[PDB]
Amino acid sequence: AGNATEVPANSTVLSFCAFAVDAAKAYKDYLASGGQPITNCVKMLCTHTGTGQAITVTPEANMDQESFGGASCCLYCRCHIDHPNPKGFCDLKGKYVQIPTTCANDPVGFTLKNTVCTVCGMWKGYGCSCD
Amino acid sequence: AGNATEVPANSTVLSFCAFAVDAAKAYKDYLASGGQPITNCVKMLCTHTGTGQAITVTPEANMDQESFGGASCCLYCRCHIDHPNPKGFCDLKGKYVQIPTTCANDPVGFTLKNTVCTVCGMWKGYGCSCD
Amino acid sequence: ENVTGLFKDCSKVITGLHPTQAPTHLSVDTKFKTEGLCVDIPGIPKDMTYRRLISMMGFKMNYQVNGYPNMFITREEAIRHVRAWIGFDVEGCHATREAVGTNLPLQLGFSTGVNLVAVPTGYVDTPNNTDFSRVSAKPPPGDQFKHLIPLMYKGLPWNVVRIKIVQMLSDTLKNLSDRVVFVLWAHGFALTSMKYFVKIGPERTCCLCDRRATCFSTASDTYACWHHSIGFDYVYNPFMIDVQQWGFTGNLQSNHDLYCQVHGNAHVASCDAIMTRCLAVHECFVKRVDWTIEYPIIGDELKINAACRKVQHMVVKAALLADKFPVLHDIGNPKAIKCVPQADVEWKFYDAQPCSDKAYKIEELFYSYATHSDKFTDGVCLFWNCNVDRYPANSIVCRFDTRVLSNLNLPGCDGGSLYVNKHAFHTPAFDKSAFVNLKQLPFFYYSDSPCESYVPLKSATCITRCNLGGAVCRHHANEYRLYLDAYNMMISAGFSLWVYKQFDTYNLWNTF
Amino acid sequence: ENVTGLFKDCSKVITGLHPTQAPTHLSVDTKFKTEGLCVDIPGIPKDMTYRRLISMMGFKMNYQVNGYPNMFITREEAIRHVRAWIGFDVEGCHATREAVGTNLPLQLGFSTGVNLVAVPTGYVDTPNNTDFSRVSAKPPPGDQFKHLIPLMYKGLPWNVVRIKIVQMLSDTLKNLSDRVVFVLWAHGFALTSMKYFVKIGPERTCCLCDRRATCFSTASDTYACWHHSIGFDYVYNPFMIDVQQWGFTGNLQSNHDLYCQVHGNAHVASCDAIMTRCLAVHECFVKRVDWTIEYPIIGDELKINAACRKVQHMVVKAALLADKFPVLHDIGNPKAIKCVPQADVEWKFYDAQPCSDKAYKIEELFYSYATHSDKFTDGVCLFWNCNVDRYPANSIVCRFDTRVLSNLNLPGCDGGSLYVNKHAFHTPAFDKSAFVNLKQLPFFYYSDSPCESYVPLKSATCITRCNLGGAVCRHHANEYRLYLDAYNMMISAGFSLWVYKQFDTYNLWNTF
Amino acid sequence: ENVTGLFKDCSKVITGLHPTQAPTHLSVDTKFKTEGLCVDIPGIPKDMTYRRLISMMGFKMNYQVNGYPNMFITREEAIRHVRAWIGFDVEGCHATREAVGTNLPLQLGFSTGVNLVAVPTGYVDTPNNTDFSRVSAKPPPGDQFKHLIPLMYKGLPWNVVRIKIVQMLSDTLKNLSDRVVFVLWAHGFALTSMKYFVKIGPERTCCLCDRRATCFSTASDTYACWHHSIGFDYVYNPFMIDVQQWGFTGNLQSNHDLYCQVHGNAHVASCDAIMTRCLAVHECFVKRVDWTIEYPIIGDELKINAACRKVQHMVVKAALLADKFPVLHDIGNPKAIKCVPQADVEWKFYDAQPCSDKAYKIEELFYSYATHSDKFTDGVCLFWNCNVDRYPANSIVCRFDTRVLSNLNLPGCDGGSLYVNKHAFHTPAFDKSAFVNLKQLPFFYYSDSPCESYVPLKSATCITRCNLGGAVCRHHANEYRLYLDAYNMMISAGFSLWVYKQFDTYNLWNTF
RNA sequence: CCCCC
RNA sequence: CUAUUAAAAUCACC
RNA sequence: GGGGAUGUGAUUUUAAUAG
RNA sequence: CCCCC
RNA sequence: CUAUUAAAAUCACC
RNA sequence: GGGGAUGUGAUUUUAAUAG
Ligand SMILES: [Mg+2]
Ligand SMILES: [Mg+2]
Ligand SMILES: [Mg+2]
Ligand SMILES: [Mg+2]
Ligand SMILES: [Mg+2]
Ligand SMILES: [Zn+2]
Ligand SMILES: [Zn+2]
Ligand SMILES: [Zn+2]
Ligand SMILES: [Zn+2]
Ligand SMILES: [Zn+2]
Ligand SMILES: [Zn+2]
Ligand SMILES: [Zn+2]
Ligand SMILES: [Zn+2]
Ligand SMILES: [Zn+2]
Ligand SMILES: [Zn+2]
Ligand SMILES: [Zn+2]
Ligand SMILES: [Zn+2]
Ligand SMILES: [Zn+2]
Repeated sequence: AGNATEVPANSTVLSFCAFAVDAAKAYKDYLASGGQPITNCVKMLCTHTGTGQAITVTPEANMDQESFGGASCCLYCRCHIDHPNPKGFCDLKGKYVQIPTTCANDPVGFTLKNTVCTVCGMWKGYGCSCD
Repeated sequence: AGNATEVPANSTVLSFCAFAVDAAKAYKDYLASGGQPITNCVKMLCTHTGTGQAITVTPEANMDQESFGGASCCLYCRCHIDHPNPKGFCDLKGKYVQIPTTCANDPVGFTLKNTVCTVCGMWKGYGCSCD
Repeated sequence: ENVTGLFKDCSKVITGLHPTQAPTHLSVDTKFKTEGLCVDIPGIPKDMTYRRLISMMGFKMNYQVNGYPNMFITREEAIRHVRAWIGFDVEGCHATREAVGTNLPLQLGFSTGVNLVAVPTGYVDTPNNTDFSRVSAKPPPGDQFKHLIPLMYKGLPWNVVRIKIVQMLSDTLKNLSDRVVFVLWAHGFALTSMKYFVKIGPERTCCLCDRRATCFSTASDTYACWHHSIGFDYVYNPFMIDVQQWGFTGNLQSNHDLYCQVHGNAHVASCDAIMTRCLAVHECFVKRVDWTIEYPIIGDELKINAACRKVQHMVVKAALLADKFPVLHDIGNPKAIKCVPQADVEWKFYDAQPCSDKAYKIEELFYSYATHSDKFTDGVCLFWNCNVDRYPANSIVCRFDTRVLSNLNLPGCDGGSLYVNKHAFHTPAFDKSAFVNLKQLPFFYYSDSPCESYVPLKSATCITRCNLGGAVCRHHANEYRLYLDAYNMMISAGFSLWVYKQFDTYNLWNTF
Repeated sequence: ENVTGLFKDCSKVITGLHPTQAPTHLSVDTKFKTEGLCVDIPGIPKDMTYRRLISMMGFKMNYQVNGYPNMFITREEAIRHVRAWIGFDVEGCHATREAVGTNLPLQLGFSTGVNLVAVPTGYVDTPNNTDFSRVSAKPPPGDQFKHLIPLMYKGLPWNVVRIKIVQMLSDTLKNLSDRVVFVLWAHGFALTSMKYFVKIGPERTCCLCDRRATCFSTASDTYACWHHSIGFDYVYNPFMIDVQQWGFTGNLQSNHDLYCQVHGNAHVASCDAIMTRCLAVHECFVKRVDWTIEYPIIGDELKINAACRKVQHMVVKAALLADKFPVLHDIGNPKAIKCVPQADVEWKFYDAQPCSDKAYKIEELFYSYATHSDKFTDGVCLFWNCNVDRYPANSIVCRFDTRVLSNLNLPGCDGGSLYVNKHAFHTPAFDKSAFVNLKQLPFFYYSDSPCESYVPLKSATCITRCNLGGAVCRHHANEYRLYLDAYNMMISAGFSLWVYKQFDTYNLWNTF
Repeated sequence: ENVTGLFKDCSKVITGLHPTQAPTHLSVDTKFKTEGLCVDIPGIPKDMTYRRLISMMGFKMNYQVNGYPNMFITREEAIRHVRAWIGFDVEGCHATREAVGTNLPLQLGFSTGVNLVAVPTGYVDTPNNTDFSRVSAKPPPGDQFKHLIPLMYKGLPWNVVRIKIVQMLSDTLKNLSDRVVFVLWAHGFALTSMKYFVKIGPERTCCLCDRRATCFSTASDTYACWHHSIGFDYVYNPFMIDVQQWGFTGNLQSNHDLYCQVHGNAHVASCDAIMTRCLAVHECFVKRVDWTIEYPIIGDELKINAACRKVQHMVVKAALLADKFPVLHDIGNPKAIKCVPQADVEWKFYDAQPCSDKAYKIEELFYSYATHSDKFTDGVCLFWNCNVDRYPANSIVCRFDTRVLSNLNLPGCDGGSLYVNKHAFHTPAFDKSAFVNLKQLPFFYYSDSPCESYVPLKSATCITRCNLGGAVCRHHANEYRLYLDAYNMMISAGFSLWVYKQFDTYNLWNTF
C-alpha cells in the first residue's frame, strides 16, 4: 500500500533531521561529521541557456548552473517538518531552484547556507554583482 | 490444477464400481441395495422427432425417448475401467444413445440390462417389433 | 462448489470434450452446453486422437451393499484380526509434462519390509477406451523427497509389481491369518494406490481348498487363499484401518516417536509402514491386557502353554524340595491358584491389580527392584511370566524373550513384542541386565512316582529313584522324554528360565 | 419444524441412519420417511462401522424434580454460599477432520490457579453404544487462541483429569464449605464441560461420615464429602451461577476492567475464572455490607472475635490512662457501645450514617484525610476496623491486613479481600501509606486489678504490681499468658495495630 | 583481492568501521581508505554503541606447531584409536534479525544418545571487546528442519552445555581410552561448534594423577583426565576425523543406507552422529580383520582370553571322550593348533584361506549351510568363534553374542558389534536361528587327573572320582571353583556355548 | 490453518 | 397476521 | 502436486415461500 | 516464515 | 594467457 | 495496515572488465 518515495541511503540523514530541534544546524553538523549529502533530488533536463535567476517558476539556467525542483532542495520539505519561514510557507516548493554546478553535489545544503539578493533575484556571492 | 468432472453424489457409486471385479453386477447390487442412480449425464436438447434407433452417430429420438451422449451412459466409461467387449472398445463412446423416458431416471443402468437387435438397431423389448 | 477430485481430468487441453466421448455433464465445454443441457453442433467434429490423464484420487469406500464386505473395519475387528496387520505407505510422484494435477504411486512399502518401485502409470482417456499407460512424471519438490529421484528410473511394470505384492502378502500371512488388514496412516493416497492392485467383490471361497479367497487372477478368473495363490496378481478382499482417524495431531513420525525409539527413517515407504503398524499396535495393545478377546489357534499353541505349566510345576516343586525355603512369594499372580499344591510352604500371592477375585488373599504389589529391594529377603520370589526391571537374587523367573520372533510373537512397540497365544499380551523389550543376580536354570527332570514297565535311557540328567540302578524303568523313561520335549518346545518358543545361583541337582539327589 | 443444537449429529456423512439404530425421527435417512412415519425397506442394509460425533452443547438444566436439587441457584443463595465460590472457565477446540459442528473442552481453569489440559474427547455414536473416545480436533483459529496450539500435544486422559479436578476441589473446599458453587461467566460451554466430570442426583450423605455428599465414585458406587474423597472422580451435586445473567453487556474482561486492575491475561482458563469470581464478588459484596446475612463457623472465629475485644478493651484503656485524654472521637462505631465502660474521658460516637441505633448519641460522618484532617485534632481518634485513606496522628488503629489469606479471608476485588467472620466484610487493599503518622503498637499487658497467689513469668512487658516485686503472682501470670495468646491469635488473623508515636508504657508503670 | 569466510562481519550496518577499532584493513569504512592505507579524519567520530556479529565458520586447523598436537588425524591413527570414537553432529540456526550470514549451534548430538540444546549464542564485536552473547536466530527454513522449531524456546546457557558435554564424555570414555576422537561427517559446522566447548594447547598431564589431560577448567586453570574431570568445562585436546574425506559422494544417510538398516531418523543430531560413527566403523573394520594392529588392555581382557581357553580345552576334550568321535573338522582355525594336545581322534583344520601358517596342514574353506551342509557329516565340527549362517547338528560352537554391550564390545555396523579384545574383530548380528540344530551346553566340570587331599563342595556337576565318594578332595574342589569362575567370566563376556543335541554328561561318568 | 506427496 | 428457508448486521462464547 | 476444511449459539432486519 | 499493529 | 565482478548449474552442510 | 528478511561454502561453465 502506498508508493515509496525515499532511498535507503537517505534514511540516517532524514531521521536525524526529523527529530532535530534546529534541523539546519543538525544537517550542517551531519555534513561536518563526515556524513553523506542528501541523494535522490529531481534534476531538470534543461539546455543550460537562460537567465541565471535563483528561484523561478520555470527552469532558467546558465551553463555553470543546474536547475532542480525547488521542493526537492528544501531541507524542511525533504524532512516534512515545520518551515522556519513566517506563515510556514516554503519558498522553493512550487518553483525551480538554480544550484551552481560546483555545489550541485549537495543542493540541499546549498539552499541552507546561501541567500538571494531581493532586488536581483540571484544567488548572493555566486552570481550577484549589485555591490 | 485440472478441471473437475464429477459430482459428490456420484463418489460412493463410482468408487465401489472402480474396485469391483464385475462392475455390472456391482452396480446392479448397489441399485438393489437402496443406492441412488448415477447422476450428471449429458442430456441432449433434441426436438424428439426422428427414427428411434438405439445407438446412432447423431441424436435420433422419438417423443417417448431421450438422447444422451453414449460415453456418459457406459458404466465402464463412467468408472474408467476395462470394457468387457472384445478388443476393449466402447460401443457407446463416440455415439448417441436412446433411453426410453420411463427409464431415463437411470440411463447407466438401462444400457447395462438391455441389448439391441442387430438387424433393426433399436432396443429389444421396448421398441423392437421384428419377432 | 459441489465437485470432487475423483476422476478429475488433468490434461493440458484448454477446451472440453464433444457431447459424445464425454463422461459427465461437466466434462463437455461451454461451447456445447445449452440451458443446462447439451446440443450437437454440426460444425465441430469429435476429437479422434487425444490423451487425457484421469486423477484416481478421492475415492470414498463408504458403500453399503448387501452381499459385499466393507473394506474399512472398526477398531474392535482390527484388534480381533491382529496377525493380519500389514502396515502400508506409498510415496508418490507428480505428473508434469502432458498433464498436471494428479499423483502416481512410485514406491509401495509394507511392514514386512519390502519396497516395490513402480513405473509411473496412469489411466489416460482415449477416444475408444481408458488406457492404463505410463505417463510422464516428476518427483515431488522438496529436500525430504530427494531420495525419490533415483527411483524414477528404477521400477518395474505394474504387472510384476502387483504379482510381487501378492507373493509377499501370501508369504507373510499364509500361517498367520486368512485375510489382510492394511494399517494405513492417511487413506487417501493409499486408496489411490490400492486401485492398482486391489479388486473387491462378494465373499468367495478358494478354488483348490475351502479357505476364504484372498487373491484373484485376471488371466484366469479364479480366486485363491494365501496358500494356493501362485501367479495371482490381485488382492481380492483386503480390510483396512486408518490410524489418523483415531484422533491424532501432527504427522506420523511425531506421533510414533512419543512411544517408540527403535523405528525411524521417515518418508521411506517401508519405514513409514512399520511406523504406522507400530503406532497402531501401541494404541490398541500397550495400554493393558484385555481378557475378553480370544484369538484362534494357528498352530502348536496348546502344546506350548501346557508345557509352560508342566515345566513350572516341575521346576518349582524340585527347587522347593531341594532347598526348603521358608516362604515363596508369587509376584504377578492375578488369580490365587498356586503352582505346586503339595508343598509344605506358606504361599503369598502378589499382584498390583487383583483380577476381580473376591478371595483377596492376593496382596497388592507393583514390584520394582529399586524400591522393593528388601521386600522379600529370604525365601524365593516366583516371577513366572512377569516383567520387572530387575530380579532379586533368590528368585525363579520365566521371562519371555521378545527377540525370538515367531508365528505367535509379532513385532510390537518400542522394542517390545506382541505375543499372541489365546490372549495377546504385549511384553516389554527383553533386557538381559535384569538377570545379573540370577543364573540360567539348566535342564533337569525330577519325579517321585514308583515305577515299572526304544533304547534304554542313558542319561545323567534323569533324577529318579529308578536311575540309581544300572537301568531305568520304561515309565520314567517315557515321562522323561515327554518332559524333555515339553522343555524344548517351551524354550524354543522364546521362554528363558532363570534361577538363583545356589540351585544345583545334588539336593534333588538328596531324596534318593 | 423447530430443532435444537443438543445432541446434534456432527459427522460428515451426507446420509441419515436406518430406522433402527437412529435415536430420533430427525436422524432417519430420507429413504425411509413416509407420511411422517418410517418404513422398513428390506433390501437396504444397516451400517455397522459408522462413528458419528454427538454435540454435547445446548444443555438446559431447568428441570423441576422433587428429590433433585437445582444446579443453577439465585444470587441470594450464591451470596449466602460465598465460601464455596470456585470460578470456572473452559477453553475449547473445534472437531475438524471427521466431524464439524461441536467444541471440545481443551483446558479447564478454576479460581484456584489450577489449569488442567485434557485430550480432545467426544461422545461418538457407534452401532452398539455411545463411545466416549478421543476425536480429531484443532485449536480455534485466530490470534487470541494461538497459545492453545501447544496444548493439543500436551493433555491428559479424562479419567485422570476428573480425578485431579475432584482432588483439587476437595483440597480447596474441605475446610471452607460443604458444597461447591461454580461461578461461570457464560454457562453455554461450561455446562458442556461439566458433562465430563459432573453427576447429579438426589441428596446423599458421605459414607464413613454424615456430611453432605459432594463426590461420587464409579469404581464402587459410593458417595463422599470433601474430606473422604480420595480416588473419587465425579462431583456429585455442584451448584452454579451465571454472572452474565446479572445484566452485563460486553466481554468478561471489559466488565472486570471497570472495577479491578489486579487481574488480567484474558483467554487463559484460570485467569478468566479468577476474573469471573472477582466480578461476582464485586457485584455482590463491594457495594455495601449486609448485617442481615450471617455465616456458619469454620473454626477459630469465636476465639478471634473474643481476642479482638480483649485487645480493644486493653489498649483503649491503657492509652487513656497513660495520656489522660480529655476527649475521644470514635469514628465508624456502628453502635453506642464503649470499649471500656468506665472512663473519665468524655466519649463521642461517629459512623457513616446511624447503623441501627436511631438514638442521637451517634453522629454521621464520612472520614477522609483530604477533607476531615484538622477537625478532630483534640484528644484521640479511635479507628477500630474503619478503613480510611490516612489516619491522623492521634489515633489508635486496628486495621485488617488484606494481604493475609486464611480460611476467613477470601480473595476479593481490586486487591481487596472478603474477610468472612460471622458477617462478610469486603475490605479494600492494605497500604502502609495510611500509617505514616503512626507507629506499631508494642505488645504489653496492663493490669491494675486486686491480687491473689505455677511457672514463674520472667517477662518485663507484664505491667502489674506483682511484677514490681521479684515474682509475679499466679493470678496475673496466667492472665498474662491468656492475653498473650489472644494477642497472637489476633495478629495472626491478619489484624495490624497502630498507635500514636508518643505512646509509651512508662506512664502505665507510674500510676501504681 | 581474495577473502575468506572466517570472522566475516555479519551485521546489517551498511558502513564500515573507524581506522581504530577495526580488526583488519577490509573492515575500515571507505571514507578512510586512501592509496591502500587509511587516513585519520578528525571530524568523524568513532561508533561506541555498535554490536557486530562475527561468523565463526571457516576454521582451518592445518597448523604445524612443534609442541602442539594436530586435531585432524589420519585414518590409521583413528583405526588404532577406536575405543575413543565419539560421533558428533550439530544442527544449526540462522541469525535473522540484526545480522545475517552465520549459523549457530542449536543442538549437539553424540554417538551416545545425548542431545544437548543450547541457546543461540554468537561472538559480537563491541567497541571494547568481543562479547559472547545470545543473539537473534531463526530455525532453518524447510520441512526437514521443522522439528528444530520447538528447540528455540528450549535450550541451556552454553556454560551449562559444555559442563554437560565434558561430564558425558568423561562418563563414556573414562574406562575405555585416554582421549576422544570426534567422528565428524562434514567438519565445516562441527569445527564452528567446537569453538564453544573445545580448547587446544601443548600436551599436559592431569592434576592429582599422571594420565593425559583431556579436560580444562577456566575457574582455576587446571587440567584433568576423564576420571578427575568434575566441573571442568572444556575438552582440552580432542582429535577428530572427517568421514566425507574418505571418498564419499552424497548424503550421510545415502551412504549409511548401503551397509546398515538399523539406524535412521536423519537430521536429529544424535542419530546423525550414530550414523557417522557406524559408517566409519563399517569402512574401517567390516572389510577384514587385521592381526597387525594390537590394542591396550582396559581390564579383564587377560582373564577372558584365559577363560575361553580353559573352556575350549575342557568341552572339546569331554565331547570327544563322551562320544568317541573318529574324525574332527575344525572350521575357521587360523593356526595349526589343537585345543587338546593328545587325542585319539584324527584332526583336520580349515579356515578361509591359510592365516599365516603356510604349511599344508590347514585347508582353505568358506563355510555356509546352503552350500557346505552335507560334506562334514561324519564326526564333529568344532566352530570356535567362527560366524556362519547356520551350524550343522554335529557341532561344538562358541559364538559371541553381539547384543551384549561391554567395555570390550562396542557398537558396530548393521546390528553387528566391534568386539575389541587385543585385536578388533567385527562380528555380525547375533541370531538364534543359527542354532536350531543344537542346544545349549550345560555347565560341567570334568577331571580325570591324579588326586591329593577346605569348604566341602556339594555340587553334582563336578565330574571326578573324588565326587563318587562322599566328599570331594581339596585339589578338585578349588579346581572346580576356578573353572566355574572362568566359565561365568566367559559367559558374562558375551560368549554363548552350543553343543549337539545328543550331548550328555553320562558317558563322562562312565569311563572312571 | 491442517494433513498427504 | 402466523410459520419456514436464504442472506446481512450486531452481540456473547471458543 | 493432492486434498480436507474453516467452530457454538442468541437477537434484529431484509427479501421472498407456505398458510 | 518471524515480529509489530 | 592471468586476475576481478555478475549470472547460471551442480554438489555438500544447515 | 507496517516492516525486516530469506543461511554456509566448494567446483565447473558463460559472458564480460582489467592486465
Ligand atoms: Mg509416507
Ligand atoms: Mg470466559
Ligand atoms: Mg475464557
Ligand atoms: Mg551431518
Ligand atoms: Mg545433521
Ligand atoms: Zn520547504
Ligand atoms: Zn543583487
Ligand atoms: Zn464405455
Ligand atoms: Zn429387431
Ligand atoms: Zn486354497
Ligand atoms: Zn515404533
Ligand atoms: Zn521311575
Ligand atoms: Zn466424609
Ligand atoms: Zn479483579
Ligand atoms: Zn497480681
Ligand atoms: Zn586424573
Ligand atoms: Zn548403522
Ligand atoms: Zn580329587
